[PDB]
Amino acid sequence: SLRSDLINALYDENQKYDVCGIISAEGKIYPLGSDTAVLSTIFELFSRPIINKIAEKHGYIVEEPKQQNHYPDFTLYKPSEPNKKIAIDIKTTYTNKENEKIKFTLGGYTSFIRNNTKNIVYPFDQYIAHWIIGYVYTRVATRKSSLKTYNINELNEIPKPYKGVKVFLQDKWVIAGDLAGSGNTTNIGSIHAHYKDFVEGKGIFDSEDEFLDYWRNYERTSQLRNDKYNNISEYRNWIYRGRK
Amino acid sequence: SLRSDLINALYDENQKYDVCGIISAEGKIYPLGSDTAVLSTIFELFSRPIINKIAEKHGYIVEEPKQQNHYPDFTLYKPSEPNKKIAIDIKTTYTNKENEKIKFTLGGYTSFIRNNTKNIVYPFDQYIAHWIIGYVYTRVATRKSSLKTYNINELNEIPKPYKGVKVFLQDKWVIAGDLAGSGNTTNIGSIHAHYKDFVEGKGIFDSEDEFLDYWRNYERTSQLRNDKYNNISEYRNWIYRGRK
DNA sequence: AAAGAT
DNA sequence: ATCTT
DNA sequence: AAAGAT
DNA sequence: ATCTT
Ligand SMILES: [Mn+2]
Ligand SMILES: [Mn+2]
Ligand SMILES: [Mn+2]
Ligand SMILES: [Mn+2]
Ligand SMILES: [Mn+2]
Ligand SMILES: [Mn+2]
Repeated sequence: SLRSDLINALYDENQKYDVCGIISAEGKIYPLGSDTAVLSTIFELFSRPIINKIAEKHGYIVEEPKQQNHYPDFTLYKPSEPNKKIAIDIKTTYTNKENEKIKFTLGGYTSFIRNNTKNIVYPFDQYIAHWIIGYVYTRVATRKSSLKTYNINELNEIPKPYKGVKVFLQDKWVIAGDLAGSGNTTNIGSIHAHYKDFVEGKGIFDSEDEFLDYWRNYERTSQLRNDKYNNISEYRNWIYRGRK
Repeated sequence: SLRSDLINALYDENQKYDVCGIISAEGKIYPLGSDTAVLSTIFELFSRPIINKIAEKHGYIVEEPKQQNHYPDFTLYKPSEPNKKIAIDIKTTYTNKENEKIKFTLGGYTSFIRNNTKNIVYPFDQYIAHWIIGYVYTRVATRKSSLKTYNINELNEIPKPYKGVKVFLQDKWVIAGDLAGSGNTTNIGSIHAHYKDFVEGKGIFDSEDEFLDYWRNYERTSQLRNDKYNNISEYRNWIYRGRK
Protein backbone atom coordinates (compact mmCIF):
# COMPACT_ATOMS: atom_id res chain seq x y z
CA SER A 1 0.00 0.00 0.00
CA LEU A 2 0.94 3.69 -0.17
CA ARG A 3 1.56 3.62 3.55
CA SER A 4 3.61 0.40 3.64
CA ASP A 5 5.67 1.50 0.65
CA LEU A 6 6.30 4.93 2.07
CA ILE A 7 7.51 3.59 5.43
CA ASN A 8 9.88 1.22 3.57
CA ALA A 9 11.13 3.82 1.11
CA LEU A 10 11.98 6.13 4.12
CA TYR A 11 13.77 3.35 6.06
CA ASP A 12 15.89 2.51 3.02
CA GLU A 13 16.69 6.05 1.91
CA ASN A 14 17.82 6.95 5.42
CA GLN A 15 19.79 3.68 5.47
CA LYS A 16 21.56 4.46 2.21
CA TYR A 17 22.26 8.18 2.29
CA ASP A 18 23.76 10.60 4.83
CA VAL A 19 23.22 14.27 4.12
CA CYS A 20 26.48 16.13 4.68
CA GLY A 21 26.14 19.70 3.43
CA ILE A 22 24.47 22.15 1.15
CA ILE A 23 25.90 22.41 -2.37
CA SER A 24 26.04 25.20 -4.92
CA ALA A 25 25.59 25.04 -8.66
CA GLU A 26 29.33 25.64 -9.01
CA GLY A 27 30.24 22.61 -6.86
CA LYS A 28 31.21 24.29 -3.55
CA ILE A 29 29.92 22.50 -0.42
CA TYR A 30 29.00 24.21 2.93
CA PRO A 31 28.75 21.95 6.02
CA LEU A 32 25.72 21.58 8.23
CA GLY A 33 25.10 23.17 11.60
CA SER A 34 24.24 21.03 14.66
CA ASP A 35 20.92 22.44 15.89
CA THR A 36 17.40 21.16 15.07
CA ALA A 37 16.68 24.44 13.24
CA VAL A 38 19.16 23.12 10.62
CA LEU A 39 18.48 19.38 10.70
CA SER A 40 14.71 19.81 10.80
CA THR A 41 15.07 21.50 7.40
CA ILE A 42 17.49 18.88 6.00
CA PHE A 43 15.24 15.90 6.87
CA GLU A 44 12.14 17.48 5.34
CA LEU A 45 14.03 18.20 2.08
CA PHE A 46 15.61 14.72 2.15
CA SER A 47 12.07 13.43 2.38
CA ARG A 48 10.43 15.29 -0.50
CA PRO A 49 11.74 13.07 -3.38
CA ILE A 50 10.86 9.84 -1.54
CA ILE A 51 7.33 10.88 -0.71
CA ASN A 52 6.75 12.05 -4.35
CA LYS A 53 8.08 8.84 -5.88
CA ILE A 54 5.80 6.56 -3.76
CA ALA A 55 2.75 8.82 -4.13
CA GLU A 56 2.96 8.92 -7.95
CA LYS A 57 3.49 5.13 -7.97
CA HIS A 58 0.19 4.82 -6.13
CA GLY A 59 -1.50 7.33 -8.42
CA TYR A 60 -1.61 10.26 -5.95
CA ILE A 61 -1.17 13.90 -6.73
CA VAL A 62 1.31 15.55 -4.34
CA GLU A 63 1.03 19.14 -3.38
CA GLU A 64 3.17 21.19 -1.03
CA PRO A 65 1.69 24.32 0.49
CA LYS A 66 1.69 27.29 -1.95
CA GLN A 67 1.65 29.55 1.12
CA GLN A 68 3.87 29.90 4.16
CA ASN A 69 3.09 28.29 7.48
CA HIS A 70 0.04 26.49 6.28
CA TYR A 71 -0.08 22.82 7.28
CA PRO A 72 0.64 20.06 5.96
CA ASP A 73 4.08 19.62 4.40
CA PHE A 74 2.46 17.27 1.86
CA THR A 75 -1.12 16.80 0.75
CA LEU A 76 -1.65 13.59 -1.33
CA TYR A 77 -4.80 12.58 -3.23
CA LYS A 78 -6.43 11.10 -6.29
CA PRO A 79 -8.42 13.50 -8.44
CA SER A 80 -11.22 10.94 -8.40
CA GLU A 81 -11.34 11.17 -4.59
CA PRO A 82 -11.22 14.94 -3.75
CA ASN A 83 -12.43 14.52 -0.15
CA LYS A 84 -10.23 11.59 0.74
CA LYS A 85 -6.96 13.52 0.96
CA ILE A 86 -3.97 12.42 3.03
CA ALA A 87 -1.94 14.87 5.10
CA ILE A 88 1.69 14.12 5.74
CA ASP A 89 3.76 16.26 8.12
CA ILE A 90 7.55 16.00 8.89
CA LYS A 91 8.65 16.47 12.54
CA THR A 92 12.15 16.25 14.00
CA THR A 93 13.56 15.91 17.51
CA TYR A 94 16.89 15.01 19.08
CA THR A 95 18.29 12.89 21.91
CA ASN A 96 21.49 13.44 23.84
CA LYS A 97 22.13 9.69 23.93
CA GLU A 98 21.23 6.97 21.50
CA ASN A 99 17.99 5.08 22.23
CA GLU A 100 16.37 7.27 25.01
CA LYS A 101 12.79 8.71 25.17
CA ILE A 102 11.83 11.33 22.61
CA LYS A 103 8.92 13.76 22.22
CA PHE A 104 7.67 15.75 19.22
CA THR A 105 5.76 19.03 18.85
CA LEU A 106 2.85 18.11 16.55
CA GLY A 107 1.47 21.44 15.33
CA GLY A 108 -1.10 23.80 16.76
CA TYR A 109 -4.12 22.74 18.76
CA THR A 110 -5.85 26.03 17.95
CA SER A 111 -5.59 26.40 14.24
CA PHE A 112 -7.15 24.01 11.77
CA ILE A 113 -8.39 21.51 14.34
CA ARG A 114 -10.65 24.24 15.81
CA ASN A 115 -11.31 25.97 12.52
CA ASN A 116 -11.81 24.18 9.23
CA THR A 117 -9.76 26.46 6.93
CA LYS A 118 -7.22 28.14 9.35
CA ASN A 119 -3.58 27.61 8.40
CA ILE A 120 -4.28 24.56 6.27
CA VAL A 121 -3.84 23.98 2.52
CA TYR A 122 -7.25 22.36 2.01
CA PRO A 123 -10.16 22.62 4.49
CA PHE A 124 -9.71 20.16 7.36
CA ASP A 125 -12.82 18.09 6.62
CA GLN A 126 -11.33 17.00 3.24
CA TYR A 127 -8.52 14.96 4.89
CA ILE A 128 -9.11 11.30 5.89
CA ALA A 129 -5.65 10.65 7.30
CA HIS A 130 -2.98 12.81 9.03
CA TRP A 131 0.41 11.07 9.05
CA ILE A 132 3.56 12.20 10.83
CA ILE A 133 6.96 11.23 9.52
CA GLY A 134 9.18 11.70 12.56
CA TYR A 135 12.95 11.94 12.52
CA VAL A 136 15.15 11.44 15.60
CA TYR A 137 18.89 12.10 15.66
CA THR A 138 21.62 12.06 18.34
CA ARG A 139 23.26 15.51 18.67
CA VAL A 140 27.00 15.66 18.01
CA ALA A 141 28.69 19.22 18.42
CA THR A 142 30.22 21.05 15.46
CA ARG A 143 33.99 21.10 15.07
CA LYS A 144 36.32 23.71 13.61
CA SER A 145 36.29 21.65 10.37
CA SER A 146 32.54 22.44 9.94
CA LEU A 147 33.57 26.09 9.21
CA LYS A 148 35.48 25.37 5.98
CA THR A 149 34.08 24.72 2.48
CA TYR A 150 34.71 21.56 0.42
CA ASN A 151 34.45 20.26 -3.11
CA ILE A 152 32.75 17.19 -4.56
CA ASN A 153 35.96 15.17 -3.92
CA GLU A 154 36.02 15.57 -0.11
CA LEU A 155 32.46 14.40 0.56
CA ASN A 156 33.22 11.64 3.04
CA GLU A 157 35.57 14.09 4.74
CA ILE A 158 32.83 16.53 5.77
CA PRO A 159 31.85 16.24 9.39
CA LYS A 160 28.15 15.48 10.06
CA PRO A 161 26.61 17.14 13.22
CA TYR A 162 24.54 14.03 13.98
CA LYS A 163 24.70 10.25 14.29
CA GLY A 164 22.12 7.52 14.72
CA VAL A 165 19.25 8.98 12.68
CA LYS A 166 15.97 7.01 12.83
CA VAL A 167 12.74 7.69 10.94
CA PHE A 168 9.12 6.54 11.45
CA LEU A 169 5.70 7.13 9.86
CA GLN A 170 2.63 6.93 12.02
CA ASP A 171 -0.85 8.47 12.42
CA LYS A 172 -0.94 11.85 14.23
CA TRP A 173 -3.72 10.88 16.63
CA VAL A 174 -1.99 7.60 17.54
CA ILE A 175 1.21 9.25 18.71
CA ALA A 176 -0.50 12.36 20.24
CA GLY A 177 0.05 12.88 23.97
CA ASP A 178 -2.06 14.72 26.56
CA LEU A 179 0.40 17.56 27.55
CA ALA A 180 1.13 20.59 25.32
CA GLY A 181 4.34 20.48 23.21
CA SER A 182 4.74 24.25 23.51
CA GLY A 183 3.27 27.14 25.45
CA ASN A 184 3.15 30.51 23.71
CA THR A 185 2.68 28.72 20.40
CA THR A 186 0.09 26.25 21.69
CA ASN A 187 1.28 22.89 20.13
CA ILE A 188 0.05 19.37 20.83
CA GLY A 189 2.87 17.47 22.52
CA SER A 190 3.32 13.81 21.38
CA ILE A 191 3.74 10.93 23.84
CA HIS A 192 7.19 10.93 25.47
CA ALA A 193 8.40 7.37 24.69
CA HIS A 194 10.99 5.24 22.91
CA TYR A 195 11.29 5.08 19.13
CA LYS A 196 9.68 1.61 18.98
CA ASP A 197 6.61 2.99 20.70
CA PHE A 198 6.07 5.50 17.86
CA VAL A 199 6.63 2.89 15.12
CA GLU A 200 4.28 0.46 16.84
CA GLY A 201 1.77 3.09 17.87
CA LYS A 202 1.63 2.59 21.65
CA GLY A 203 -0.35 5.75 22.20
CA ILE A 204 -2.81 6.94 24.83
CA PHE A 205 -5.95 7.92 22.99
CA ASP A 206 -8.71 5.37 22.29
CA SER A 207 -9.72 6.78 18.99
CA GLU A 208 -9.00 9.69 16.70
CA ASP A 209 -12.31 11.30 17.91
CA GLU A 210 -11.07 11.21 21.47
CA PHE A 211 -7.82 12.73 20.21
CA LEU A 212 -9.75 15.50 18.57
CA ASP A 213 -12.19 16.18 21.37
CA TYR A 214 -9.40 16.39 23.87
CA TRP A 215 -7.21 18.86 21.92
CA ARG A 216 -10.21 20.88 20.86
CA ASN A 217 -11.16 21.53 24.52
CA TYR A 218 -7.74 21.81 26.11
CA GLU A 219 -7.40 25.33 27.68
CA ARG A 220 -4.28 27.32 26.72
CA THR A 221 -2.97 27.90 30.21
CA SER A 222 -2.64 25.95 33.40
CA GLN A 223 -4.95 28.17 35.48
CA LEU A 224 -7.63 27.75 32.81
CA ARG A 225 -7.02 23.98 32.60
CA ASN A 226 -6.71 23.75 36.40
CA ASP A 227 -10.22 22.65 37.02
CA LYS A 228 -11.35 21.30 33.63
CA TYR A 229 -8.58 18.73 32.75
CA ASN A 230 -4.79 18.66 32.49
CA ASN A 231 -4.23 15.11 31.28
CA ILE A 232 -6.26 12.23 29.74
CA SER A 233 -7.53 10.59 32.92
CA GLU A 234 -8.93 14.01 34.07
CA TYR A 235 -10.40 14.51 30.57
CA ARG A 236 -12.01 11.07 30.83
CA ASN A 237 -13.52 12.07 34.22
CA TRP A 238 -14.59 15.36 32.70
CA ILE A 239 -16.43 13.52 29.94
CA TYR A 240 -17.88 11.14 32.49
CA ARG A 241 -19.37 13.90 34.61
CA GLY A 242 -21.03 15.78 31.70
CA ARG A 243 -18.23 17.99 30.43
CA LYS A 244 -18.04 20.16 33.54
CA SER B 1 38.71 46.21 8.87
CA LEU B 2 36.99 42.99 10.00
CA ARG B 3 33.71 44.65 9.35
CA SER B 4 34.60 45.87 5.83
CA ASP B 5 36.35 42.71 4.63
CA LEU B 6 33.28 40.72 5.91
CA ILE B 7 30.81 42.92 4.05
CA ASN B 8 33.02 42.58 0.93
CA ALA B 9 33.42 38.83 1.30
CA LEU B 10 29.64 38.36 1.81
CA TYR B 11 28.89 40.34 -1.30
CA ASP B 12 31.42 38.36 -3.40
CA GLU B 13 30.46 34.85 -2.09
CA ASN B 14 26.84 35.65 -2.82
CA GLN B 15 27.77 36.77 -6.40
CA LYS B 16 29.93 33.75 -7.24
CA TYR B 17 27.88 31.00 -5.65
CA ASP B 18 24.26 29.83 -5.90
CA VAL B 19 23.08 27.28 -3.32
CA CYS B 20 21.02 24.69 -5.18
CA GLY B 21 20.54 21.69 -2.88
CA ILE B 22 21.67 19.45 -0.08
CA ILE B 23 24.16 16.72 -0.98
CA SER B 24 24.81 13.37 0.64
CA ALA B 25 28.10 11.68 1.34
CA GLU B 26 27.18 9.26 -1.43
CA GLY B 27 26.85 12.08 -4.00
CA LYS B 28 23.02 12.24 -4.30
CA ILE B 29 21.50 15.76 -4.25
CA TYR B 30 18.00 16.75 -2.96
CA PRO B 31 16.64 20.13 -4.22
CA LEU B 32 15.62 23.08 -2.09
CA GLY B 33 12.04 23.96 -1.09
CA SER B 34 10.64 27.54 -1.38
CA ASP B 35 9.69 28.73 2.16
CA THR B 36 11.85 31.07 4.42
CA ALA B 37 12.15 27.99 6.73
CA VAL B 38 14.38 26.35 4.11
CA LEU B 39 16.06 29.53 3.01
CA SER B 40 16.99 31.14 6.30
CA THR B 41 18.63 27.79 7.13
CA ILE B 42 20.45 27.78 3.77
CA PHE B 43 21.78 31.36 4.06
CA GLU B 44 22.99 30.90 7.58
CA LEU B 45 25.02 27.77 6.67
CA PHE B 46 26.28 29.60 3.54
CA SER B 47 27.53 32.49 5.70
CA ARG B 48 29.41 30.25 8.20
CA PRO B 49 32.70 29.57 6.37
CA ILE B 50 32.76 33.27 5.20
CA ILE B 51 32.40 34.64 8.71
CA ASN B 52 35.02 32.31 10.06
CA LYS B 53 37.55 33.04 7.24
CA ILE B 54 37.42 36.83 7.56
CA ALA B 55 37.47 36.49 11.42
CA GLU B 56 40.64 34.36 11.23
CA LYS B 57 42.25 36.76 8.81
CA HIS B 58 41.77 39.43 11.51
CA GLY B 59 42.82 37.48 14.59
CA TYR B 60 39.33 36.88 15.99
CA ILE B 61 38.10 33.67 17.63
CA VAL B 62 34.73 32.44 16.27
CA GLU B 63 32.19 30.73 18.53
CA GLU B 64 28.72 29.50 17.67
CA PRO B 65 26.24 28.70 20.39
CA LYS B 66 26.76 25.43 22.32
CA GLN B 67 23.10 25.38 23.40
CA GLN B 68 20.08 25.69 21.06
CA ASN B 69 17.89 28.88 21.51
CA HIS B 70 20.81 31.08 22.42
CA TYR B 71 21.79 34.29 20.65
CA PRO B 72 23.89 35.15 18.65
CA ASP B 73 24.73 32.99 15.62
CA PHE B 74 28.39 33.99 15.97
CA THR B 75 30.44 35.50 18.76
CA LEU B 76 33.80 36.93 17.73
CA TYR B 77 36.46 38.34 20.02
CA LYS B 78 40.24 38.68 20.13
CA PRO B 79 41.69 36.46 22.86
CA SER B 80 43.59 39.51 24.21
CA GLU B 81 40.39 41.48 24.76
CA PRO B 82 37.65 39.06 25.92
CA ASN B 83 35.23 41.85 27.10
CA LYS B 84 35.19 43.32 23.61
CA LYS B 85 32.88 40.79 21.93
CA ILE B 86 31.09 41.09 18.67
CA ALA B 87 27.69 39.42 18.02
CA ILE B 88 26.79 38.61 14.45
CA ASP B 89 23.28 37.32 13.86
CA ILE B 90 21.89 36.16 10.48
CA LYS B 91 18.34 37.06 9.46
CA THR B 92 16.36 36.39 6.33
CA THR B 93 13.26 37.70 4.79
CA TYR B 94 11.60 37.58 1.43
CA THR B 95 10.15 39.67 -1.31
CA ASN B 96 7.35 38.83 -3.80
CA LYS B 97 8.58 41.23 -6.44
CA GLU B 98 12.15 42.54 -6.85
CA ASN B 99 12.72 45.45 -4.50
CA GLU B 100 9.46 46.19 -2.61
CA LYS B 101 9.88 47.23 1.03
CA ILE B 102 11.34 44.48 3.32
CA LYS B 103 11.14 44.03 7.10
CA PHE B 104 13.04 41.59 9.51
CA THR B 105 12.27 40.12 12.92
CA LEU B 106 15.41 40.94 14.92
CA GLY B 107 15.16 38.75 18.04
CA GLY B 108 13.34 39.14 21.34
CA TYR B 109 13.11 42.32 23.37
CA THR B 110 12.51 40.45 26.59
CA SER B 111 15.50 38.10 26.92
CA PHE B 112 19.10 39.34 26.93
CA ILE B 113 18.38 43.08 26.44
CA ARG B 114 16.41 42.72 29.69
CA ASN B 115 18.56 40.18 31.63
CA ASN B 116 22.33 40.12 31.19
CA THR B 117 22.60 36.31 30.86
CA LYS B 118 19.30 35.17 29.37
CA ASN B 119 19.35 33.25 26.01
CA ILE B 120 22.74 34.58 25.14
CA VAL B 121 26.08 32.71 24.85
CA TYR B 122 28.13 35.20 26.95
CA PRO B 123 26.70 37.94 29.24
CA PHE B 124 25.23 40.85 27.28
CA ASP B 125 27.60 43.29 28.90
CA GLN B 126 30.67 41.65 27.30
CA TYR B 127 29.53 42.60 23.75
CA ILE B 128 30.53 45.98 22.33
CA ALA B 129 28.77 45.40 18.97
CA HIS B 130 25.76 43.58 17.56
CA TRP B 131 25.71 43.09 13.81
CA ILE B 132 22.90 41.81 11.68
CA ILE B 133 23.82 39.92 8.43
CA GLY B 134 20.56 40.21 6.56
CA TYR B 135 19.55 38.28 3.38
CA VAL B 136 16.52 39.04 1.09
CA TYR B 137 15.42 36.98 -1.81
CA THR B 138 12.52 37.06 -4.23
CA ARG B 139 10.19 34.07 -3.88
CA VAL B 140 9.90 31.59 -6.77
CA ALA B 141 7.29 28.82 -6.88
CA THR B 142 8.91 25.34 -6.83
CA ARG B 143 8.53 23.26 -9.95
CA LYS B 144 7.80 19.49 -10.19
CA SER B 145 11.45 18.99 -11.08
CA SER B 146 12.13 19.91 -7.40
CA LEU B 147 10.80 16.46 -6.47
CA LYS B 148 13.49 14.44 -8.17
CA THR B 149 17.01 13.86 -6.96
CA TYR B 150 20.18 14.77 -8.92
CA ASN B 151 23.81 13.81 -9.40
CA ILE B 152 26.91 16.01 -9.29
CA ASN B 153 26.78 16.30 -13.14
CA GLU B 154 23.41 18.14 -13.13
CA LEU B 155 24.12 20.88 -10.51
CA ASN B 156 23.41 23.61 -13.07
CA GLU B 157 19.95 22.33 -13.87
CA ILE B 158 18.53 21.84 -10.38
CA PRO B 159 15.71 24.46 -10.10
CA LYS B 160 16.17 27.12 -7.38
CA PRO B 161 13.26 28.36 -5.24
CA TYR B 162 14.52 31.93 -5.24
CA LYS B 163 16.07 34.70 -7.30
CA GLY B 164 17.82 37.97 -6.69
CA VAL B 165 19.23 37.28 -3.24
CA LYS B 166 20.92 40.36 -1.75
CA VAL B 167 22.87 40.53 1.47
CA PHE B 168 23.93 43.33 3.87
CA LEU B 169 25.69 43.71 7.21
CA GLN B 170 24.55 46.52 9.54
CA ASP B 171 24.41 47.31 13.25
CA LYS B 172 21.31 45.95 14.91
CA TRP B 173 20.32 49.29 16.50
CA VAL B 174 20.64 51.20 13.19
CA ILE B 175 18.09 49.05 11.44
CA ALA B 176 15.71 48.52 14.42
CA GLY B 177 12.20 49.88 14.07
CA ASP B 178 9.68 50.83 16.76
CA LEU B 179 6.92 48.24 16.11
CA ALA B 180 7.01 44.61 17.31
CA GLY B 181 8.30 42.07 14.71
CA SER B 182 6.16 39.28 16.24
CA GLY B 183 3.50 39.06 18.98
CA ASN B 184 3.55 35.81 20.95
CA THR B 185 7.39 35.57 20.50
CA THR B 186 8.01 39.27 21.35
CA ASN B 187 10.54 40.19 18.66
CA ILE B 188 11.96 43.61 17.88
CA GLY B 189 10.73 44.60 14.39
CA SER B 190 13.27 46.19 12.02
CA ILE B 191 12.41 49.27 9.94
CA HIS B 192 10.20 48.54 6.85
CA ALA B 193 12.19 49.86 3.95
CA HIS B 194 14.00 49.02 0.73
CA TYR B 195 17.18 47.04 0.66
CA LYS B 196 19.28 50.29 0.11
CA ASP B 197 18.14 51.82 3.41
CA PHE B 198 19.50 48.81 5.29
CA VAL B 199 22.88 48.93 3.63
CA GLU B 200 23.00 52.71 4.20
CA GLY B 201 21.62 52.82 7.70
CA LYS B 202 18.58 55.07 7.31
CA GLY B 203 16.90 54.02 10.50
CA ILE B 204 14.78 55.85 13.09
CA PHE B 205 16.67 55.73 16.35
CA ASP B 206 19.04 58.60 17.03
CA SER B 207 21.39 56.31 18.95
CA GLU B 208 21.97 52.84 20.34
CA ASP B 209 21.14 54.06 23.89
CA GLU B 210 17.70 55.21 22.63
CA PHE B 211 17.15 51.91 20.73
CA LEU B 212 17.93 49.92 23.90
CA ASP B 213 15.91 52.17 26.14
CA TYR B 214 12.92 51.87 23.82
CA TRP B 215 12.84 48.11 23.50
CA ARG B 216 13.63 47.64 27.16
CA ASN B 217 10.56 49.68 28.12
CA TYR B 218 8.32 48.48 25.33
CA GLU B 219 5.08 46.85 26.72
CA ARG B 220 4.02 43.44 25.25
CA THR B 221 0.36 44.12 24.28
CA SER B 222 -1.55 46.96 22.60
CA GLN B 223 -3.52 47.67 25.72
CA LEU B 224 -0.45 47.87 27.91
CA ARG B 225 1.56 50.13 25.65
CA ASN B 226 -1.39 52.49 25.28
CA ASP B 227 -0.70 54.19 28.60
CA LYS B 228 3.02 54.27 27.75
CA TYR B 229 4.00 54.27 24.06
CA ASN B 230 3.24 52.38 20.78
CA ASN B 231 5.84 54.24 18.69
CA ILE B 232 9.07 56.32 18.54
CA SER B 233 7.18 59.64 18.74
CA GLU B 234 5.12 58.68 21.72
CA TYR B 235 8.31 57.38 23.30
CA ARG B 236 10.21 60.72 22.79
CA ASN B 237 7.23 62.53 24.25
CA TRP B 238 7.18 60.02 27.12
CA ILE B 239 10.89 60.56 27.65
CA TYR B 240 10.40 64.25 27.48
CA ARG B 241 7.73 64.50 30.13
CA GLY B 242 9.87 62.54 32.63
CA ARG B 243 9.26 58.89 31.75
CA LYS B 244 5.52 58.88 32.50
C1' DA C 1 5.48 20.33 33.05
C1' DA C 2 4.50 25.17 32.10
C1' DA C 3 5.78 29.15 29.94
C1' DG C 4 8.46 31.53 27.14
C1' DA C 5 12.85 31.45 24.49
C1' DT C 6 15.39 31.00 18.90
C1' DA D 1 13.21 32.18 13.36
C1' DT D 2 9.85 34.60 10.51
C1' DC D 3 5.42 34.72 8.56
C1' DT D 4 0.18 35.41 7.88
C1' DT D 5 -4.08 37.70 8.74
C1' DA E 1 -0.58 46.89 12.48
C1' DA E 2 -1.60 43.39 16.53
C1' DA E 3 -1.93 38.94 17.59
C1' DG E 4 -1.15 34.41 16.74
C1' DA E 5 0.27 30.79 13.23
C1' DT E 6 4.38 27.10 11.10
C1' DA F 1 9.18 24.79 14.04
C1' DT F 2 11.33 22.86 18.53
C1' DC F 3 13.77 23.81 22.40
C1' DT F 4 15.28 25.48 27.30
C1' DT F 5 14.51 26.77 31.89
MN1 LIG G 1 7.17 19.80 9.04
MN1 LIG H 1 -4.95 30.63 4.97
MN1 LIG I 1 20.86 30.53 13.79
MN1 LIG J 1 19.97 33.71 12.91
MN1 LIG K 1 7.31 44.84 2.56
MN1 LIG L 1 21.16 29.84 28.89
